[PDB]
Amino acid sequence: AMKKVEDGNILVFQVSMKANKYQIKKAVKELYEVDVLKVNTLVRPNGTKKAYVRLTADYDALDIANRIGYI
Amino acid sequence: AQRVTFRRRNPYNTRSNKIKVVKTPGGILRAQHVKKLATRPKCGDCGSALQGISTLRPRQYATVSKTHKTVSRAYGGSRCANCVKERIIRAFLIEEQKIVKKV
Amino acid sequence: IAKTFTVDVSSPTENGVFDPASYAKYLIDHIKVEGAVGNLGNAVTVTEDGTVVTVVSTAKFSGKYLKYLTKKYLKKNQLRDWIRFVSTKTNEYRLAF
Amino acid sequence: AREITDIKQFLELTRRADVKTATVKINKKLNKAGKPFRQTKFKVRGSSSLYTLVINDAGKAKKLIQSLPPTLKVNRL
Amino acid sequence: AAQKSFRIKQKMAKAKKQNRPLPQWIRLRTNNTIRYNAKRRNWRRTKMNI
RNA sequence: UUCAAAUGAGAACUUUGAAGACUGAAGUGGGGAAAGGUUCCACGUCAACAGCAGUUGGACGUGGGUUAGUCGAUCCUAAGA
RNA sequence: AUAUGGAUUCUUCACGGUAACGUAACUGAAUGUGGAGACGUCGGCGCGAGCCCUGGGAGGAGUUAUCUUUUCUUCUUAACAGCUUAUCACCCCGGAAUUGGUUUAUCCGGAGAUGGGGUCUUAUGGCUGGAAGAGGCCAGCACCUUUGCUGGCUCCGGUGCGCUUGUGACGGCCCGUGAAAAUCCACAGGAAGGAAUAGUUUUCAUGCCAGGUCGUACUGAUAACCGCAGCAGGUCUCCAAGGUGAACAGCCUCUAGUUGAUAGAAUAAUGUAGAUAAGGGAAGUCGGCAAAAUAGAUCCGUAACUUCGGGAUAAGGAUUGGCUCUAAGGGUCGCGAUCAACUUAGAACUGGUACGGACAAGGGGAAUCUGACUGUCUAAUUAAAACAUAGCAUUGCGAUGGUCAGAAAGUGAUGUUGACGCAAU
Ligand SMILES: [Cl-]
Ligand SMILES: [Cl-]
Ligand SMILES: [Cl-]
Ligand SMILES: [Mg+2]
Ligand SMILES: [Mg+2]
Ligand SMILES: [Mg+2]
Ligand SMILES: [Mg+2]
Ligand SMILES: [Mg+2]
Ligand SMILES: [Mg+2]
Ligand SMILES: [Mg+2]
Ligand SMILES: [Mg+2]
Ligand SMILES: [Mg+2]
Ligand SMILES: [Mg+2]
Ligand SMILES: [Mg+2]
Ligand SMILES: [Mg+2]
Ligand SMILES: [Mg+2]
Ligand SMILES: [Mg+2]
Ligand SMILES: [Mg+2]
Ligand SMILES: [Mg+2]
Ligand SMILES: [Mg+2]
Ligand SMILES: [Mg+2]
Ligand SMILES: [Mg+2]
Ligand SMILES: [Zn+2]
Repeated sequence: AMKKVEDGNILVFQVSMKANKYQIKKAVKELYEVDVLKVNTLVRPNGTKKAYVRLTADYDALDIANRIGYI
Repeated sequence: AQRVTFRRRNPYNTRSNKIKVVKTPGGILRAQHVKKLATRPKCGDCGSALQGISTLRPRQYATVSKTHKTVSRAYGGSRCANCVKERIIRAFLIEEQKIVKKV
Repeated sequence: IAKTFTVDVSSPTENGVFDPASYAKYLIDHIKVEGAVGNLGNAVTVTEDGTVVTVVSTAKFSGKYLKYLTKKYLKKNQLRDWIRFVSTKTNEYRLAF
Repeated sequence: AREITDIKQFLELTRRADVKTATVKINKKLNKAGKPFRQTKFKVRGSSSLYTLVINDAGKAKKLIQSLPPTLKVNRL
Repeated sequence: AAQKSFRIKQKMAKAKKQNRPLPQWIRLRTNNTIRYNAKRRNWRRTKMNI
């Protein structure tokens, strides 16, 4: 997941099983003050949902990731 | 000598699972799924194929222009010219005969 | 419609293990034209100047044939381990030591 | 995807208010039997389709580059 | 089985998380009698009958 | 089936190279449906299991991995319920 | 969601063509009608695609005592878009016996052939855009390294009872004539709505926004499924190279994949599996059980009997290699030129008389009992003469009915049926 942050400008999140793509996009914009290009989601084999959130070109996923605190 | 596989999860050779082998810009043979061929619209009186009407699947007629789906004449995309000709001749002759039967 | 074929033999010649005169003579007696050898009736001409080998032909000839004859001559003198027939541009070849 | 042949309709595409980029492609191609020539292809990236103008005259290709709008972004090769 | 319903996959997820040995610090508790995981399941021995 | 090297406390069985063979395109090849459910992949590791062996493994321990407006489900009706 | 451009209107809701019909567009409510969705199987023929085969040329590799202008390998083009491309069908002119046209297959013409000129469906193919910037094949340079950089070429053809597959026009067959619905379009109809200082068209072009939810790894089997298991069992389907040959047969090979099944030494008896035998030839045995013999192709020849269709590959004979030649069988162009297929027949020569040289591959005849035939059954001891079958005959019934079902019912099967039917033997 860290490679996508550095290379693909994509942030990877674990999200609620009840949330759809509309809610994930809205939550990311409000929590982090960024813009979202598209969202891809999947259900992991352990029963949790993972979302691939790609930001627009005006934003960098690397500087947002360390602003949150993880690296 | 290069062999191909289905690109969907249907493994059976049904009508909706027909394929055609093509060669890609990458230099390899790959299967291509083709849809079922369309059928020409037929005349409503004699059942013959209509001239000047595009041959498409039913839902594809909603994307093409009206000129593709009609002929500039009465009963354009419904009946052929010969059947329309018989309708006009029959309509005129019978109505004339009705007048002389009245008198 | 005569096509020109040129072979650069400077690299093996400067070492002293290759004889350009012998190579040119070998091509004269082995290029088959319209059948057997010896029918070079003003159709295939091979020249020599000590640094390059130029073959001018109007009859049936190709670069693949030229490489085929060179390899036969190369092994006849036991020189396949050091000399390789390499094409730089179209219809322009060289021997690499 | 769509090839344009008229020079007049090419110039209006470059200022259609929805075009941002264009590219110039130079191909060295041979004629029917003789020496090669320089082929220049002008591609305009529209919102829904890509328009390509192909001209085989080197002299006319130079004039079109000069008349190309400066606002439009041009990619060379 | 590649095309599976959500009910089947959800039960598959639960079985995946239960397929672990006994935590070690459990054996050190006061008055502990649990020695190993008695409900361990392996795909080669007993089927889930799901 | 054979030779050599590497690894290891330990090699007829692990790895690499060389050689000899076979499946011979209705295959011992390349994909799927039903079914199984993590067996997929990496690292660590050999008490038990692989009816010889084992440094190897579909084993053991710990983790990683399944991204769709266009592929399916979803919609339609069939025998029927 | 909506603007612009274009089109249309002061003859309000467009024009052209004799016509088939054509186009960038070129109002259409209720209601009605039609089409598409939408269909069997077999046979030969036409065409397309991929593959196979092959020539020239530009690269790389292998062999080289000798021979081999040689052996192997790379030379590719997606969805989509514009123009164009067709058997069939149709339109106009014209009016046919001295009947013509015409398919491998004999059907068509005064209900208008042949012929001349046109229109149309776009399966399909060609060119161009996509697109060489990709991918593929090589050469020359740096270099522990994050690792690249610069160069060239990627071209033009041929062939077909070939293979796989798609499709078209036809033909054979039935007491069998071989789904439904959602959904989409067209037409008929004319309710309304619209122009002159102005409106309508989102079925013409361009531009704007959004498209949720669940599945998606891997095996698919001599180890991932089911058989107590890592069991020689069982379990649906797609893709399919070269040679030999009629062949998806057997045998050998390329691509790809495996090289796994406890091993070492020795070679007694008895076994299991595979084989050969002098002379005799079923004397063996309940019984020719088992094994042997026959075997492809070409030619010659072929009985009793018969429902005339068969029997029949009846029976019984001859031939088959290699090599060098001969003859016949075509296409395309202006009697010549030129190009390209394996089919058949025949003749010399040659040999340890061998030649369907491995592989592959019918024993046959004279009669009796019995069932007509193809078909079906005792999964795990019986495949038959048993069952079924067409044919034949008998029986019941005209619906307030016959046969049968149900605890009951304002309940059911035959019956989406009607004696050329249904039901019972
Ligand atoms: Cl799964
Ligand atoms: Cl024995
Ligand atoms: Cl009888
Ligand atoms: Mg998904
Ligand atoms: Mg389906
Ligand atoms: Mg074998
Ligand atoms: Mg073999
Ligand atoms: Mg594994
Ligand atoms: Mg063991
Ligand atoms: Mg052991
Ligand atoms: Mg484990
Ligand atoms: Mg997969
Ligand atoms: Mg099992
Ligand atoms: Mg004997
Ligand atoms: Mg006896
Ligand atoms: Mg006796
Ligand atoms: Mg026997
Ligand atoms: Mg019988
Ligand atoms: Mg039969
Ligand atoms: Mg039995
Ligand atoms: Mg039996
Ligand atoms: Mg009987
Ligand atoms: Zn009609």
